[PDB]
Amino acid sequence: LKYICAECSSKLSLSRTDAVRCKDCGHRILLKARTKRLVQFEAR
Amino acid sequence: MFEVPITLTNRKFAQRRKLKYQYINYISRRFDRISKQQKKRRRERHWRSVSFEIWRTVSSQNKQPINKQKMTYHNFKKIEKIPLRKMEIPLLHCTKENKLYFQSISRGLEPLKTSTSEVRNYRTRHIVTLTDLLHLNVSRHNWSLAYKIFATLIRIPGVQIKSLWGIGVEILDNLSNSSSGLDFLQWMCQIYSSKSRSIVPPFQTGSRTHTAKFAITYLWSSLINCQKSMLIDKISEWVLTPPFMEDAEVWFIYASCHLLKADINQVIKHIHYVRTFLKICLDKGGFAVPSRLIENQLKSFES
Amino acid sequence: MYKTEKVDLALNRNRGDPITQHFGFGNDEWPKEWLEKLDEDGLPYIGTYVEEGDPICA
Amino acid sequence: SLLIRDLNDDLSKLQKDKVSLEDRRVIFSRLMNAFVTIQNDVNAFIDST
Amino acid sequence: TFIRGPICGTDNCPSRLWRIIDGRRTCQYGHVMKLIGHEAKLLFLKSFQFILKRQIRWLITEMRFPKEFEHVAKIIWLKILKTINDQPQEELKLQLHMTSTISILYLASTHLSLPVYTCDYIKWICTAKMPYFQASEILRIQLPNYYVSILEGSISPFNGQLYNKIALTCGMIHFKEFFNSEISCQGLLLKLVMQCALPPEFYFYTKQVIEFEETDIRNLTLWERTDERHTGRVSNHAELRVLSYFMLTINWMLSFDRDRQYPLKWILSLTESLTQRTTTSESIGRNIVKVVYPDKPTSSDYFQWSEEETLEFLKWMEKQFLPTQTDQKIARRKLYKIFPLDSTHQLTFIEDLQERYAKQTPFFPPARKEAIGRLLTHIASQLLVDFAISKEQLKDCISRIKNACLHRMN
Ligand SMILES: [Zn+2]
Ligand SMILES: [Zn+2]
Repeated sequence: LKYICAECSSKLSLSRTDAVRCKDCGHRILLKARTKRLVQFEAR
Repeated sequence: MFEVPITLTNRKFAQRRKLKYQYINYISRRFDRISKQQKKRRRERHWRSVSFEIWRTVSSQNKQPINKQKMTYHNFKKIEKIPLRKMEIPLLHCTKENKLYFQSISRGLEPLKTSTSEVRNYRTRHIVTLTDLLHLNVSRHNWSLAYKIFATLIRIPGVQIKSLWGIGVEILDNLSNSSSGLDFLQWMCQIYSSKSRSIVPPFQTGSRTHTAKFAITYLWSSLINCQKSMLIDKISEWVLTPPFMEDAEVWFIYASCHLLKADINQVIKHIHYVRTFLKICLDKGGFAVPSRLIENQLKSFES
Repeated sequence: MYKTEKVDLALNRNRGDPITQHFGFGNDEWPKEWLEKLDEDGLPYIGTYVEEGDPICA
Repeated sequence: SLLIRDLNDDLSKLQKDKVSLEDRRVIFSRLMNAFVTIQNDVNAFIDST
Repeated sequence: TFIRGPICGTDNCPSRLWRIIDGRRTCQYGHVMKLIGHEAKLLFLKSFQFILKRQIRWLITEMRFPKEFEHVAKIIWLKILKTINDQPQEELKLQLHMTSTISILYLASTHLSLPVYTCDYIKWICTAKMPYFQASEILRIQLPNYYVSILEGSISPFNGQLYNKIALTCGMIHFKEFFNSEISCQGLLLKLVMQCALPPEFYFYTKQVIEFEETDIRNLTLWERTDERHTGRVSNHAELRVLSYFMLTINWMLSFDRDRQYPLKWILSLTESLTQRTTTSESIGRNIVKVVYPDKPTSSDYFQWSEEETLEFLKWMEKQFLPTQTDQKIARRKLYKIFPLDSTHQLTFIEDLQERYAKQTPFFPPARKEAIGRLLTHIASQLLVDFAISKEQLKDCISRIKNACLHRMN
């Protein structure tokens, strides 16, 4: 579920040529959401 | 009851074309004797020439005097008697209806039923009704419906665009919304002016030598979209753009753009400009006002 | 310090035009190192370290 | 330049050995126009002033 | 670091230029400056069988058929598949035209006693709802053009080709013991009365004349495999005889109401309520069929069309002629998309049926024969386009079976 609605907050995903909008709201503005992945840091 | 914008359903019409042009060959052959296959049809149809702005015709002078009767009953049936049996051979191969058609056209009778009237095609028959309703509605001033017909039609994967005058006058009388008749026309010219037979008379054409109707009509009609004025340097910017030198009509379009822009020494240069393009429009097959009238407007300007 | 950049690939298109460019990956052959910075949508994974020359968009 | 080369072309297709005088005034009018505007374009470059 | 371009300005490569921002440009060594033959029977029968199950999918799904139909179809298509693969020759001699698809669908439906009739199929396919008019429609397989022709050819059902192909299949594998080939008669009567605006008495009228000549026994074979036929057998497809009895009934019944139960006027008002072109799903459909019916007048009928019919037509065109057949392409999707392509109103079937049943509800002199005749001829027209037969076909049948009633009456 890669994206989030900016208005209603419903978590949702898209596909190839899909309605770039919330399937609940119909708001056309979506925030990306982010997934288990390795970023490495030095504690300094 | 209107022309259909589809390739005509096939077999019998083509084999009838065979019988027709084949018999035509045998009769005209023996006729030149007495005066002394898709390809047979092809050579056959082949050896033959294939106050307002009237693109005048070629009138009557320098044409040869006469002829006096060639064809009595006995002499004609002389020419006819043999090629009809040669026809008796492949008539035996064609279908009975086709054979009947050969018999009747060769008697000289003309068939009751059109190619459309005997056609029968299920996607094609539906397209026939679609296109028909287009032409009918456009005749009926029903520009709304007609527009629906046109959009649904052009949707279909079989239709290349003869239908453009339909949409030119369509969006023209529509006035409703969509990027309009001029936009369509200049689109037609921009897409179909670059490398980028049956169907084709002159009102739809190829850009080797004159594409006529749509081009000259967007030309004049755009100069009338300046009659709206009194955009121009645009229209004559893309009338400036193309080389297709046998026009002059775009020379009068050009000089009309300069008369419309002339409605201070700048206005002078525009009036000298139109004065120039009217003569470099005497270059070619003339579009003429008395043109001392053109100049008289130019002196009303010289005020 | 925070900087916000706007990537808008409708920048060229002539008004409500057919869309040429869509965020994501095609099926032709392209680097693959690209997926280190970019998620499947062609947008960058949040949190990613990014230095000059890296992809921020596909 | 092209435009003047055309004025010069129609100008020679006088006789006017025949040929009625007044066109003399109009040809001059067109020539003055050409000279003035080329001279202006040169001035503007050396000169927009 | 690549750009491939600009080979290499060193004639012992040319090896392969990347530019660094400092403009050295650096090269790697390190200068810095077809179709099947003769047994495509197997592929043929696969595109055919595949197209069949495709159509079944559309009719259980979109027509809410029962799932049993499919098994009845595997059985019939199985019987004739087994019969064409009990045949030897490498010369194919099979005709799996589309009429065979529709033939086994109707055959199976009729065993199952479902109240679907040929005109349902004709409507369904001529309105592009049920996919039909293509080989494996534009999107598949490249086959020997001999078989693509064996598909695209014989496509039309429109001269009774469907009745003839269902009887032909009914010979190909035998109707009698294997299946139950009694037509769904009484639902056809209902379909017919509602299709006109006849009051419900005519259901029982025609049902009675039916019982009078037949006692209600109706078969499916007309088979003696041939082309040849010339008497007795214009009229033994049950349906066509049903329509014949229906027509006859109306004529007799109305012309001998010595009671005067049916007014000299209400026959006219019936004719006019039948004639008024109005835009329901049905009549719009019958227009769509009128477009691909072979004979005039019905095409002059498209000539005399109303704006809502044409509109719902273009609707059905953009819906069911996406079931079409067979860079610059998207350039023409945007290119055409440059110029615009451009509380439930109309009523249901039994609504219309009710309302013309009422439009005649005033139930309770020799030129009324005229009203009888024009009503009969309009009804005929609707039947001709709806049941895909000929003027001459119909009148041959109702003529024959009319003499078949006079003979068993005199
Ligand atoms: Zn939402
Ligand atoms: Zn090198």
